[PDB]
Amino acid sequence: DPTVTMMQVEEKPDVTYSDVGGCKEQIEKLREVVETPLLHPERFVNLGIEPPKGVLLFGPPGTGKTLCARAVANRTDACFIRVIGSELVQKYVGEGARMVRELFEMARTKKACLIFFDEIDADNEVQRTMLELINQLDGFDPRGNIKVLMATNRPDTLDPALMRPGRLDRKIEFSLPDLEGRTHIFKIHARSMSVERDIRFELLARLCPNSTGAEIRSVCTEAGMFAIRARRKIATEKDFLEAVNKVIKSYAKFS
Amino acid sequence: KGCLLYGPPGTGKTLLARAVASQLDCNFLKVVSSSIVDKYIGESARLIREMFNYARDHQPCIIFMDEIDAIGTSADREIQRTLMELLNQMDGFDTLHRVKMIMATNRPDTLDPALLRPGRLDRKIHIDLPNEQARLDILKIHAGPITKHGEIDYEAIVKLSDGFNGADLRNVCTEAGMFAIRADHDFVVQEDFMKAVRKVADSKKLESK
Amino acid sequence: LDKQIQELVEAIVLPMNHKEKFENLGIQPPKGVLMYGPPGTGKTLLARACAAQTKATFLKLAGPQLVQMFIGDGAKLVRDAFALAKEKAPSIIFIDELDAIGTKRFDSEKAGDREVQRTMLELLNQLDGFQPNTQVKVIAATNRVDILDPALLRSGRLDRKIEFPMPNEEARARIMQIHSRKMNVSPDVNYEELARCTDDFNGAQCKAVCVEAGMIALRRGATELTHEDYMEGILEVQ
Repeated sequence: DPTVTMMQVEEKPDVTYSDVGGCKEQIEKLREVVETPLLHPERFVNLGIEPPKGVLLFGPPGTGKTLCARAVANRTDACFIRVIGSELVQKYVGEGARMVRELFEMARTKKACLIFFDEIDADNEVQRTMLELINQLDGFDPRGNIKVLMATNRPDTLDPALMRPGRLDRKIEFSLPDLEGRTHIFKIHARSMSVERDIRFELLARLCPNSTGAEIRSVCTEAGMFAIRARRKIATEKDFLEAVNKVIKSYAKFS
Repeated sequence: KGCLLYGPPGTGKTLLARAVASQLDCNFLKVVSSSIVDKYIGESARLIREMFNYARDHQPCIIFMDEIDAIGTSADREIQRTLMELLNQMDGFDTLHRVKMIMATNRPDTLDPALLRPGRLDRKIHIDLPNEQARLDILKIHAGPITKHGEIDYEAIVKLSDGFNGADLRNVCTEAGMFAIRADHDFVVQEDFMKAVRKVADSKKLESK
Repeated sequence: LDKQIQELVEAIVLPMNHKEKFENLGIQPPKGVLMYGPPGTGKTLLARACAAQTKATFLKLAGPQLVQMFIGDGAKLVRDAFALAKEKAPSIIFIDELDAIGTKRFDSEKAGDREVQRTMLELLNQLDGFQPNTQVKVIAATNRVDILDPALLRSGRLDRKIEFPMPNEEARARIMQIHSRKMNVSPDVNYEELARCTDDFNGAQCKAVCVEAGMIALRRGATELTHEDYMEGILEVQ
């Protein structure tokens, strides 16, 4: 069993829905396709032709690796199978077909398990993987109703100009940073090491305007590295405030 | 080694190459006008010596060039190159008794004046009348297996469908048979026959671009 | 599935079953059919939806399938389709977007569409040059009549050029009653306003309109699709 097989199975429920903020319309448009079709299968079959297939998530990174985490946490306790994009473009090409067929075979073993491809943004060696990848995802052999969603940073548009008008639709954006949306990501970062609740979350959220999810992730990451660096017991902004304004301003200069 | 059969009025000489080829061909070697794209730097010489070298190695070789009007700045320099290779193909010590080709076009203004020079297109005959007697002959000797009504006139169907070919008239009569087989009857009224001549022949006249 | 079954089913059954009439009358059946016209009909998803209704063998063949990064593979896929189709059991092949590759430029220095005309006109070479075409035929269709290939005038080639105009209320009602002939249709859909608002919308985009109508029908409370939900989906996608 290769490492991709043992790591491909997703466990340890990550970030949950509590980060609902800012781009609420599109996160609902992509939530009602991963949650509702599997939770309510009878009124979607009796409702008409077929339930929604999926959406597309391109554009700016913003709060990436948090919305797919939300889709993993909000699962119905039947964990699905996700695929990273780094496994597609690797040395010794040709095994991509055996991989994309063995994960569909594992989906058959897991009663039509959902398949997700993360970071698709990673020349016949690529043409066989994208043309055969369309011949497998858009093909009715494994299943045509499990899951189709490409959450990534770059679309890498090779043939979407004519392969977009079909089973895939709902061209939308990923997310966008707002002033009042970051307090929810801080509220889910409260689930980390015990932080003194006397420090208001809005006080820390209003001093970093136009901060994407990755920038505040670097706030609660570099603040943790410089917090364990300070050799203290509890985390208080009066100590790593230089790490906060330094990590939002020194990174806000170029990003 | 080469002949030119162009008609200033009308088009459809490729269907004439399909008439001679559908009458007696016996040698299958086709070259299409879409093989001289030359999107690369340009090396048509080795393609001419290679393909025509295979024409030297292969006894069955009868070519039919069609749709040369759209392929006729450096747009003409490649035509002078491939044409100088033609002169290299029927002006050197080549087996002229084994090669045979026919060029076709669609318009009388794009007749490639460079190709109009002798040595390249030796035999050139302008077709102002599409051989009404050979058309009537083709209808008489191609109207055997098709069963129609007793009252039939050949000169009327010849006169109503002209300008393209006599084998195209054969396609009009066999088209009327293709509608009579849709009307599940051997002999029928000539009204539907005139609908196939007028609608099908005039549809050819409309979409004959 | 409904407004085109005689030309399809007859045109695929007659060259194998009506051979007795072919020998008794000496008449060959038509081979090529062209489902052209302005968009809005959905020839791709509806023609493919009818290929499964033919109950015969089917083989997929799209645009980016024949076009490969290397050269010489076009003839390999043509003779391969003649191996499975011409050699194996009779299959159905439906290609689309033939007008985009039928461009005939005057400057012959940079055009890939003319190499697609080398593979395509090589198929026409293997259809006009090969008289025994009684076996598996070739079916093509175009979404526009801007650049039509003049060399498609033959019985083996695309002869039965069936014109399909803009999907008017009658035509949109036909293809939309084919697309909605089995699902739960409430007895209140006049199809007038929603069939009028379907402008510049292909059958795939109209199927997406049907999906968007199939989206809010859970929060509307009614388990059956209503009249205003179609135009709600139209004004929802555009």
